[PDB]
Amino acid sequence: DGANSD
Amino acid sequence: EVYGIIAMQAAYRDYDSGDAKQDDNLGGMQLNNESRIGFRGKKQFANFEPTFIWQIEGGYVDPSFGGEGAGLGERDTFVGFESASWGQVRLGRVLTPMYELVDWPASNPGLGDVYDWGGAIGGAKYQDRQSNTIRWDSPMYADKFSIDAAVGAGDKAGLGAGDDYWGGIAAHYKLGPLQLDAAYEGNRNIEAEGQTWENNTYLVGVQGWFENGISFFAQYKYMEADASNGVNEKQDAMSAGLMYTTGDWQYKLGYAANFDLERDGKTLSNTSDDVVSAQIMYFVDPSAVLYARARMNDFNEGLDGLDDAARWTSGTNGDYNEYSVGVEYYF
Amino acid sequence: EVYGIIAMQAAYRDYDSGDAKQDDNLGGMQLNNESRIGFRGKKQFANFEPTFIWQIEGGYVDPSFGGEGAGLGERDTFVGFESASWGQVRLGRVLTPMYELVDWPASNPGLGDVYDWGGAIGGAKYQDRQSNTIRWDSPMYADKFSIDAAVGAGDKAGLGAGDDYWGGIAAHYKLGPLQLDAAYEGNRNIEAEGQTWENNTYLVGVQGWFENGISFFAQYKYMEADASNGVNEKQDAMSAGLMYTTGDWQYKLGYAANFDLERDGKTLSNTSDDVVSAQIMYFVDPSAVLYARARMNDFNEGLDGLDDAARWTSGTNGDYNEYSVGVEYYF
Amino acid sequence: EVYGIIAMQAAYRDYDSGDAKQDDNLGGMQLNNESRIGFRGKKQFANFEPTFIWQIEGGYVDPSFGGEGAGLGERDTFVGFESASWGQVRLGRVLTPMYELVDWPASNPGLGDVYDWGGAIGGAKYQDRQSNTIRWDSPMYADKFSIDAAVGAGDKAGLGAGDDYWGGIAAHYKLGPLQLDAAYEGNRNIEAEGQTWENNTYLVGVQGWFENGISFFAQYKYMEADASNGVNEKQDAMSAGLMYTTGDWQYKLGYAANFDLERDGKTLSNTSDDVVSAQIMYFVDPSAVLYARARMNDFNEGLDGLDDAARWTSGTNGDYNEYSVGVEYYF
Amino acid sequence: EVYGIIAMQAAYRDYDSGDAKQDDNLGGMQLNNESRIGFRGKKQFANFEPTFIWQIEGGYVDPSFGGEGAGLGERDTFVGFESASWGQVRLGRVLTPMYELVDWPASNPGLGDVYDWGGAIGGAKYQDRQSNTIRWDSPMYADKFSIDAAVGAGDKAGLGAGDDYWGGIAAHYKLGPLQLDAAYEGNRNIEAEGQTWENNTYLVGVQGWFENGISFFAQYKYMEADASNGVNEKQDAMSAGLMYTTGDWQYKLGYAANFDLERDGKTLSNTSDDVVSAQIMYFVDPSAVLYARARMNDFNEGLDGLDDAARWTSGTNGDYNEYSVGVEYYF
Amino acid sequence: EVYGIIAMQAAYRDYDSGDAKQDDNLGGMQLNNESRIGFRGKKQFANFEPTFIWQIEGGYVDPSFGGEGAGLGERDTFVGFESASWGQVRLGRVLTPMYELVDWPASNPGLGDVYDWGGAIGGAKYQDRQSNTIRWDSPMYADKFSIDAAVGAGDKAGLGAGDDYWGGIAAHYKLGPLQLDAAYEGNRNIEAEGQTWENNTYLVGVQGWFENGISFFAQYKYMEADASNGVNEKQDAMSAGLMYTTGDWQYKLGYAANFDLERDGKTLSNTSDDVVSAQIMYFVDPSAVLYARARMNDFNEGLDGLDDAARWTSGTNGDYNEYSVGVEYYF
Amino acid sequence: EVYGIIAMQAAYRDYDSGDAKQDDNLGGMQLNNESRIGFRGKKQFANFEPTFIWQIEGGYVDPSFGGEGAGLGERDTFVGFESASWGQVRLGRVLTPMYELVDWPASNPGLGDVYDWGGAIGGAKYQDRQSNTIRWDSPMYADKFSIDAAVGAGDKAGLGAGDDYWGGIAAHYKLGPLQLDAAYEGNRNIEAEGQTWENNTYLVGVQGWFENGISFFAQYKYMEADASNGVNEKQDAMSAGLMYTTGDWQYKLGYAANFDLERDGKTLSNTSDDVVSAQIMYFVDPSAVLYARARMNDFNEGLDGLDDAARWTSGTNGDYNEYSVGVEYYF
Ligand code: NA
Ligand code: NA
Ligand code: NA
Ligand code: NA
Ligand code: NA
Ligand code: NA
Ligand code: NA
Ligand code: NA
Ligand code: NA
Ligand code: NA
Ligand code: NA
Ligand code: NA
Ligand code: NA
Ligand code: NA
Repeated sequence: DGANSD
Repeated sequence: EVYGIIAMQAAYRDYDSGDAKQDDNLGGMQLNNESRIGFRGKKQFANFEPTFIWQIEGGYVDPSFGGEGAGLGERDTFVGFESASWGQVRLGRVLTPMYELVDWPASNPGLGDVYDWGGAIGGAKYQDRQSNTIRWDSPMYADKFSIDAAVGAGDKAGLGAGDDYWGGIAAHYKLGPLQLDAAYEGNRNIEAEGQTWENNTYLVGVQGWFENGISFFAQYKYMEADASNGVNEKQDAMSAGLMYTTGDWQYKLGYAANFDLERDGKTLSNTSDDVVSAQIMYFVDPSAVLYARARMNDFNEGLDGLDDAARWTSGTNGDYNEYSVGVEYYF
Repeated sequence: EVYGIIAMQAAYRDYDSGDAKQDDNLGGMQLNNESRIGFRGKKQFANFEPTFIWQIEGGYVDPSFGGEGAGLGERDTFVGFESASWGQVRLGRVLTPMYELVDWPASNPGLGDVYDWGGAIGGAKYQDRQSNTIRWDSPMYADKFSIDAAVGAGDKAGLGAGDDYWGGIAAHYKLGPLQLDAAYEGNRNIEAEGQTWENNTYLVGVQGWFENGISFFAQYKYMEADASNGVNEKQDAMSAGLMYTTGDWQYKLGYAANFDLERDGKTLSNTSDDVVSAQIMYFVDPSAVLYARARMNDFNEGLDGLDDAARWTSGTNGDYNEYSVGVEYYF
Repeated sequence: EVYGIIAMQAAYRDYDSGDAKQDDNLGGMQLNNESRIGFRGKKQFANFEPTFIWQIEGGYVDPSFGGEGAGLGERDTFVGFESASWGQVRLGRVLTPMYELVDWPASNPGLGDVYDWGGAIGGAKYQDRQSNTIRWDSPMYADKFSIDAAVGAGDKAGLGAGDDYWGGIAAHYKLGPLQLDAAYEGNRNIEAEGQTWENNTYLVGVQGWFENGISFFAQYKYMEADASNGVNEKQDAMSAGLMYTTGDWQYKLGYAANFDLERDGKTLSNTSDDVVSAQIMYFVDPSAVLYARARMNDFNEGLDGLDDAARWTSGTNGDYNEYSVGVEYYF
Repeated sequence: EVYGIIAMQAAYRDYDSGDAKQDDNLGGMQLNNESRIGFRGKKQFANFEPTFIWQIEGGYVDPSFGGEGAGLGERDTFVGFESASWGQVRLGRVLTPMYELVDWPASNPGLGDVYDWGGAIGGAKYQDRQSNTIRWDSPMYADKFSIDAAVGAGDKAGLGAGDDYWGGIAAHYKLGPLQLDAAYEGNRNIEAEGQTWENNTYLVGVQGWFENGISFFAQYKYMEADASNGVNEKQDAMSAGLMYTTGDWQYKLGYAANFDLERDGKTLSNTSDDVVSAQIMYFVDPSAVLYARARMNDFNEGLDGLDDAARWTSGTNGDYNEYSVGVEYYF
Repeated sequence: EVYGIIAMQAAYRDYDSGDAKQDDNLGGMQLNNESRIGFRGKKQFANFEPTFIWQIEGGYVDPSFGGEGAGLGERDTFVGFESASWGQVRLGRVLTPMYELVDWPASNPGLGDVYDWGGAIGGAKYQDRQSNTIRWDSPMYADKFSIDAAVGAGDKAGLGAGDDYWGGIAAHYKLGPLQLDAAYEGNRNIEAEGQTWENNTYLVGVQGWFENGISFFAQYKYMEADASNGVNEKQDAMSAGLMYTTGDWQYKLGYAANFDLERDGKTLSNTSDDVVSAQIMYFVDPSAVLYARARMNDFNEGLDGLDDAARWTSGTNGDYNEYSVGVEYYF
Repeated sequence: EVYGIIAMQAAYRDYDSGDAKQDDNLGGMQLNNESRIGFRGKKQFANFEPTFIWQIEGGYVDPSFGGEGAGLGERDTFVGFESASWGQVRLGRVLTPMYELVDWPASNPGLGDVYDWGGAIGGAKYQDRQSNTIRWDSPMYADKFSIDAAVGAGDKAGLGAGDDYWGGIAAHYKLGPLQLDAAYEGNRNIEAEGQTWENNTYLVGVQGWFENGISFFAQYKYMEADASNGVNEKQDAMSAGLMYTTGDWQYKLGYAANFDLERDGKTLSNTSDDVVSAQIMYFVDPSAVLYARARMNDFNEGLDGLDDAARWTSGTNGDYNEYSVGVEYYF
């Protein structure tokens, strides 16, 4: 789970 | 107790970014090692009726596009108390009531680039796993219906660099073989793009598991956002999956999409994403699965934020296809 | 063996720094998750009488004002040998005999901003947890008095980026219900502000525990510092606490202050810090505590270093008060 | 299972780099704390005959020249399958078949500065423990002969920042008291020094253990490299060690050398390094060793790469000698 | 003597306010007749050295957006004394030292909506023409340097409905072809928005006239404001103009802007204004000019005061453009 | 009469397109032979007062990136009539009133890739040299002000494959050492990308020449376009150059940029280009110049048209820098 | 046989068109009398195995917004043949496979203004009831699945004023308590807006009735159209309803929407409709129902067709709400 934002 | 998920994925990605060298760099074969270790325990304090609970989960030990090594605490890490009557509260780093539904069932298989952290809206559509959080999970009242509720500090506030905060709520109703899902999250005081944002996201969804071997999920996601200069932004999304489970095999078809973003009532062209995904899974053991997966990501073409710079999205790196096999083992 | 300290503190910080935006950023509610996991063991080697000991302790998994995730090795992690007559020797990463007394009892409750890493003196007043260290802990001779002694490399030397080094010594003496403590630490070859410093810190203190339930500590700390261009710095500090433990409760009052810094004999005005703190602690279980705490930090008003630039202190960010509740559980 | 190696080395280095300050910074006493914790397991899947294996090993918790703390996943961390019939398959982060012989036996004692990551060739001589790797280790056929074979992505490809990749193979044959060894590695699409390289390394070596207590190893290494603008580099290296083990004692003499690099047929002056090393080891317990070690490193005096800038080597930081004692304990 | 300025402006305004009807009402063709008649005289009293001076100037006889008719006394109207040695003192209705520079040169051509009475700050940035004022004008000492200084009652105090008051000072220094300008004004006891304000405004500026016909001005305006409930406000502004005079023509390009308002350290988004303006002027006679002018005003989009209602600004009515020709005649 | 321009430019291009092979193909040393021969004449008809004029100009005889050889008529080729009273009328193939200003001075030196045919807008921002054209050139009324006016057939209409057409007008005003420039062009019935476009382009600019040897030009370009499916596009551009002329030498700095394109209110990210250019020119003879030139082009990253296919721009081939020396001789 | 539906609806409409009087005319209370009489028969011809069937149904005798009076033949009116083995063929005036699914279940309750004849697409999305139609209805093969297939002349062809025609097919599948619906229709040679169109509509849908009293339907509609001048249009719509039936009561919630129309790749802003509807129905008799219903229609804001004139939609007349009671009786 979680993201990869930037 | 020590626990883990041993999870390995061999993924080949074919990119179409408009830059040759970039296609060569981003694409190729990688190992995506999402294995993680955790420690957790309960404790009945002598002078407190609710039982003490705690967990420390590590991060992915070697994900794709990243270096090796994960620290303890990168994933769900918390303290809390739980009771039979009123459920459990958790303090620390947890999933948002909304995000848990965005991630499972709606981000599997490989729908996350579009539906999880994809999308073009400004501000913060929702959090995904936040530190500085208090979260309440009610029991399954009447073994039919449950509530998840949380408030927490924001990303910048957790560094002493801001005053963002957020609250969220989610509810589920069991109806025979169906599960109805509804969720909301509102983020406040978000500093980004030279503005201060407020976000409001809404989600409705259904899950079904049937004795005939068919199971499905579908979600509709509505995100609004408001900047401090009067600009309003809107984007909608959806995700659905269709599954046939026979014997030791699961056929799964997945589709997810973000639709055109609206800025101040004007539709922005080509700000949409969608992904189509197919997956064959083998229940190799009651505690493990093998799987093969192929997916197609079609991303937006880009958009400017409110600071006259490009706003990052999951499409910035370009459209791509991915073919993968993998293993997941739980202990 | 595996061991852990599960520690969560919900702390509200109210800043009054002279900038309302900065006050909003630094202040607010945060969760300070100081939970850590460690591994340790003993082992009797067949061909060596003194017993082998080792420990590897993890860092705080999610502190306030910081990101999530901590590695193994961030806290006390060492190898060493122990014998009944001559004590234990440890090589690796451990606290210096000086720091261990500044930390306990003198930094509790919430006095650390002033008495731990606070102060305006230049160079390196003392180390805290230090790698590349050898430390000897004497036994409690005659059940009356103990010695702690260590030498080690400095912060820069541990990267091959300096030749700093340090030594320290501390002693404890039991006199009925009182324990007298004295400590020294000298840091050498400290590169800062374009100079090369020598630090020498001296500490004496008393702790008492009485059968009537009152407990107290009091310490006086004296820091001298010498830059390589001839400047001399001196700063005095103090810390004291008074606590009453009755039944399942400990009421605690704490006060600590550093007094105005003296550079080349001139005391610099308004460079003093002090903190007052109140803490209610509840022994919720033999292995855990609950607590609520309030403290007021009034920091120094600023000073320049020897490069005519501002010198960082714990006051750089501004005065603040803190209200907090918390839990700590050991296993 | 949880397993660990508790490994501490106190090592003093006296450098001779041509700069007094540089000699001062890099030299001195340091602790090389290579302790590490790992998790490991097997599992018999219900619907797959070969046993599933996995391991997650943490990194060095506090090595010399580095800060404290290591994550889970930094060392051998993988999933895989094994069968008695065809050996073992491993996916993840493992040693390359070439590197495994370079490291053991040929890099011990303290020969690594020269024979492991030393050398002047351009590109990448071989990888040492690489993520995104699939590796087959065959069983020991006829209790005599084994094969190691692996392919994997390169350093830059593992970040989505390249298309580097590599393949390698190694073989061993046991012949009474001697074992003959051969290894190969080819690295491709290596982007460095403004060019793109192909590397090819070959290794042959012998190990011997005798009933009278003499043991030895000897290795010869040949590395070729070709840039995309036609430049060719070639370099020779060797490694040997001789040991007499009597009772609780192992005496070791070690030697390794790189010879002058040849670029476009031209031998480059002073591109050779060598190390001579002697080590005394004590088997203090079935699970631990104590050791004292001294070694002298004579490094190359410098060379420029194909961008007319200095090419980094293990000699860049200067020649140095090292005296060290240490302990390693396994559990 | 009787004197007048005969000044007529035909202006077409196109508003862009976000409301149709409002664009209809506020916009259109209008005649803005700023003609005014005045009387003034001097008198040398027999028993008093400084010469008595007095003036009574009428208001605009039919400005745009207003009805027709003006009283005698609406503009600069005063008594005073003047001497060659110490300058002149004026009691009555006069411009404040600060305002006079804001108006000229900094509000021409058509820069007034932004730089004259525009801006978002609370309280009262400055007075303009103020009754109940005493103002001293020093002579041009050494034909090089001059002072303007004034104190006066505030808008509410002049009706017996308050105790607001203010003081201000301005200076000019001639440096060859340049004139350096600085001005300050402080208003006190300003009752607005349920609070009591203090404003402090500062100004620096330069003017130049060059022998080839180039002239320019540029000013920087700094506005501070402090409410009695602890709120602090800050806004910066600027104005600049470029001029070429040859023969019977003057070309003028003008720009001015207010920047976003900063409240309690936090910047408010899009509380900035700016105006661009071009004007062509024909010197039709030594006593008159004809002129054509076009300008575009982009105003802030709105903001609330400290009573949570919209705070009126120069933008409240909406952005607009204006094209105008006009005539001015002096006698 | 015969006339010619003998023009040779030796130019090196270094490309950065994202593909090394393409970078190698497009880049390298080339000779750009822009020589052309022409014929022209006047003739006074016996029965027509205005003087008959005609010209036939050949194309570049060997431009870079093209094959050798050019025909008579590829450049300015026309008939027309002249009178001292009403100027000159030309029928045939001429530069459009706008393009003539785009090219000179605004495309020199080497700003043409950005400012001439660069840009992303759909349809046709303007024609450049256009056949099937009628163009009127007014005299310099009052030696101050002139008009250029033209109407003509479109690219497809001149092949009988469409009904595109265009009109354009430009005006120049002398203001001492300045020349004011305003131009407009409208193209209609333009078929592209499956749509039918209308373009409207506007330009304002100023050029100045000063007696001390400084000269400059500055231009601002505004292009809007409307497709038949209702899509509207808007893009801005600018170009400016600064020159110091001393003796036999002219120093030149040039800059031009296109800004991000606007489609239906959406800004398209990274569709802006810009170029900086430096040039030294030698007046080798009253009829010839030598020059050296260096320039850097930063192009847009691509965009799709309204047929969902890539829209060609001068950025299609990739960013590049250019170093060049050249000669031009007029006879 | 004589048969009838006696049906009266009392409906109050409140309009919001932006024009009073327009709101006043369209709004108010009306009676919508959809009562109708029909005659039917079966007949076994002596010399033809399939049974002859025929029907003649009259129209609504007095609908709202229309005059009184209906003839025989305005609704489903046909001759045909039926067989147990292959189903029935009908010639005459019938519902098209597709319209039947749009009308029932998807246009109830009061969803028709949006989902039936609503929509902005040009051409003819589908036919509804059409003359000159032959329609085949398959039997329910295996008590699971049925096929509907029909072809017919178009609206203009039935008056001898055109050559339009159409074909369509629909299929139904029983899956336990669910019915899956899929349908298609294509219209050809459709003359409108000065063009000749082809339309293609696709629909998928699901209906469910469950033993616990809940029933639901959901439909997805995708309409494409292509003009003879090459313009292409696309539009989406959907419809869903939720029903809980307990005893003599039915609660119904209905929602339908058409989404923004896409023309030649451009999204047309505000060309979407949606309606939400609630209905309470009382089963007043085995042959009759009473009902009360409320709905909200929010229609599109307008669009022009391909003749540059407004294209008529159900939104032309304005937004409105409707509150209504009604009765239906069958005999
Ligand atoms: Na990786
Ligand atoms: Na976050
Ligand atoms: Na829950
Ligand atoms: Na904060
Ligand atoms: Na001790
Ligand atoms: Na270290
Ligand atoms: Na590597
Ligand atoms: Na092996
Ligand atoms: Na790659
Ligand atoms: Na006033
Ligand atoms: Na004055
Ligand atoms: Na050529
Ligand atoms: Na053309
Ligand atoms: Na049917």
